[PDB]
Amino acid sequence: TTALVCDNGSGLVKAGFAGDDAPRAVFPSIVGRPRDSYVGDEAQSKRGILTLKYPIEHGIITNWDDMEKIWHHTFYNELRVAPEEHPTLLTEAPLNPKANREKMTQIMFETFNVPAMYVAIQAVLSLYASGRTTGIVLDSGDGVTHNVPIYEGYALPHAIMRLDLAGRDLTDYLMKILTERGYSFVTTAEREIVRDIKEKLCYVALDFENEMATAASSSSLEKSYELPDGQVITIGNERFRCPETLFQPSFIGMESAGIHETTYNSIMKCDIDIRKDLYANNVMSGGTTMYPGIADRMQKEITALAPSTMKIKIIAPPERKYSVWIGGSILASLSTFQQMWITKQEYDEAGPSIVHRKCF
Ligand SMILES: CO[C@@H](C[C@@H]1OC(=O)C[C@@H](O)C[C@H](O)CC(=O)[C@H](C)[C@H](OC)c2coc(n2)-c2coc(n2)-c2coc(n2)/C=C/CC[C@H]1C)[C@@H](C)CCC(=O)[C@H](C)[C@@H](C/C=C/N(C)CO)OC
Ligand SMILES: Nc1ncnc2c1ncn2[C@@H]1O[C@H](COP(=O)(O)OP(=O)(O)OP(=O)(O)O)[C@@H](O)[C@H]1O
Ligand SMILES: OC[C@H]1O[C@@](CO)(O[C@H]2O[C@H](CO)[C@@H](O)[C@H](O)[C@H]2O)[C@@H](O)[C@@H]1O
Ligand SMILES: [Ca+2]
Repeated sequence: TTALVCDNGSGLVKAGFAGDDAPRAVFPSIVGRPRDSYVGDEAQSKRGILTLKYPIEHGIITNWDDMEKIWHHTFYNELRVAPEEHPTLLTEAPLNPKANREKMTQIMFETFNVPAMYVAIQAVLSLYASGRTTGIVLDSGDGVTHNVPIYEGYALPHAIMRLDLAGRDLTDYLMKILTERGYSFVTTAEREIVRDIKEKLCYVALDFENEMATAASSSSLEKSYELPDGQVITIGNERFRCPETLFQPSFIGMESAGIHETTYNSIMKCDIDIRKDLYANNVMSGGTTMYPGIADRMQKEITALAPSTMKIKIIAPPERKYSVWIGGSILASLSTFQQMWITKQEYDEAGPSIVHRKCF
């Protein structure tokens, strides 16, 4: 038998088969209803007759009726499998409410009739995909950012930090900046154009002030992008002002510490005797960690916060848009993991609360 791995994010579903090197299906975590439903790309295509909703909000499932539709679409339309034939590994956000873990479990067993299931913490899987069982993950997607310190294979929940700022906020900030300059981006469709601009042209400045001065004094940082309507937008300092928000959340009116500060704060909540190992094993995960320059910037910023002699290493895998999924693919493949699945037999005996005993 082959296990399935489903990694449900705020913006994108990543799904596939355990042992594969990448998710076979990657599509928007969007459900559209009329007035029975459409999912993902098809929903965006018919946005004019549908109300488009994201069932996961800052990494937490909030619309359960729509979430069930995403799962159904994943199994039957994208993967084209019979879920009753496959153990299924799902993922969850750090600090996911217990009730939600139970609900995921109930749905998978009673609606989809999976033979076995497990729910793993996303950041933990990313660490595994880097070949590590100890380290600190910065996981930043479309909806939420977490710092998750992990020791001997398990997250340290009391030291987890959360920032409700991630890729969609960065897209929205870029939309705002560009709209102010006279290129109106407001609709959901226009958001997808600006998302593309962000992904292609933005980067993290090593020294934000220095970069601002460079952009003020030359055209060396300008890049152009042709819109669907044929307008050519040129941006310079917007390229690095947009992701600077991760380090300076006040750019969008948030009072939160930036991601370097949250990384440091998380390390300082951990056992003093493991901090050295965390500093030497900072792993970046998620689409919002893809900006050029981000690892060098984080290296600089953590170096300024940490003790002077501390060895600091930032690991930024090329495949890190999919590190969570890949870590799942690895885990669900292992012989040592097969006794860890929750079986339907165990579920039929114990009910949804078995998830708390079997999954952490
Ligand atoms: C970090 O150790 C992992 C296991 C070893 O795998 C690795 O080290 C992964 C590296 O090889 C990745 C590399 O650095 C980069 C990579 O290899 C790349 C990312 C590469 O890109 C092309 C890639 C993409 O997909 C894959 N590789 C892929 C998919 O399947 C596999 N690889 C695969 C399936 O089986 C294996 N590999 C087995 C590998 C042997 C080593 C494992 C014992 C890890 C999953 C082990 C986890 C544990 O032991 C847990 C503590 C224990 C209990 C569970 C605890 N929790 C769930 C806690 O929350 O698990 C049973
Ligand atoms: N090259 C890139 N540069 C900047 N951002 C990128 C890049 N590639 C993808 N992104 C952003 O990454 C986000 C998607 O990342 P990912 O799939 O990790 O998030 P998710 O799992 O859907 O959300 P979350 O983990 O927040 O629930 C989107 O905001 C997307 O625009
Ligand atoms: O600087 C970080 C990172 O951004 C990239 C573009 O992705 O380069 C930008 O920044 C450089 C430093 O100012 C500029 O020289 C370059 O022209 C600009 O695009 C990456 O090359 C770099 O790693
Ligand atoms: Ca995610």
